[PDB]
Amino acid sequence: MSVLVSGATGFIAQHIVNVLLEQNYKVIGTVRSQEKADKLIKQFNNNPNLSFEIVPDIANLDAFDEVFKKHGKEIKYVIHTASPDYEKDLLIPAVNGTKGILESIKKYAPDTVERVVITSSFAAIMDLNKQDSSVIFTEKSWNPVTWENAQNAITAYCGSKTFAEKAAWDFLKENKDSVKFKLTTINPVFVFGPQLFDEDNTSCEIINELLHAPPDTKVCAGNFIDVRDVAKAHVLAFQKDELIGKRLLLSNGPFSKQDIVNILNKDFPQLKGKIPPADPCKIDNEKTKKLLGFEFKSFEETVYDTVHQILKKEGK
Repeated sequence: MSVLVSGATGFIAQHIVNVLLEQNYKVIGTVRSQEKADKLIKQFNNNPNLSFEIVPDIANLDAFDEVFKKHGKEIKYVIHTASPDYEKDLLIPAVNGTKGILESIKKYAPDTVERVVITSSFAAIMDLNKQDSSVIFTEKSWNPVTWENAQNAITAYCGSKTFAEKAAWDFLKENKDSVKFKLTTINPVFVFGPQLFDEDNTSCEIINELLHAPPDTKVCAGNFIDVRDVAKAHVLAFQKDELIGKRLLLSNGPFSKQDIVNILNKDFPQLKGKIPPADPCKIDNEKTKKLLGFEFKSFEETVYDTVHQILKKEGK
């Protein structure tokens, strides 16, 4: 049947839609405007298996009500990727962005939706105050920040992401006999990779910054995951039964900016001499890798595809 993809304009969500159309799924995406919908319709070459509903503000808890009033009989899988005084402008909006679509499911399609896949984040896993060499974050690690502590300019974003995921798990806890669906969350780190459409910013800006940096520019910035890997995991999350109830930590290891510079220098020979020169908190997500069962893209691959697309836009 039909798959609902929230926020289909997203860097990840467009790839999710491409993967679902790859497998001949019927896809209903939600975007913030009619212009966005028509743009995406054109870019996917008028595929009759793809349609869109307009949901402008997912800070409204009733945002997805019309979607499930119209298509509640056909939506079998839901992939929720969209996301919207720190308590009144970030925290409560995030909790609501999680709870609203689930309330709509509970209202209008409680026995049709079988799987819900929610894009969370590594920010809901890491502990900012433990960034100690013996601490390893796994899929079961949770960000311990409290509601009161999440209202400062350091703990606001990670706190809102954390409580947004907690809200989904709590909804499933308190609504076992009102809904049928099972829940899986996707928790990515820094997401690199190419845009689905050349014609079209993200954290890839980092790469874009070093691709254009003068050679005199001074050079572990975190962990990386390719956007196509995140998209593929989103679909396996509703297809495979061993992914039921799992938090899938999407990461493929640490990276530095010098790694980006080295890839740029050796794989794009036109840039050597025009860019900085070459030079010859831990995560354990082996469980996510085993459960997913496929090999992630390496840092070299994701950087190469990002840079190749950027240089193709520039006529280089």
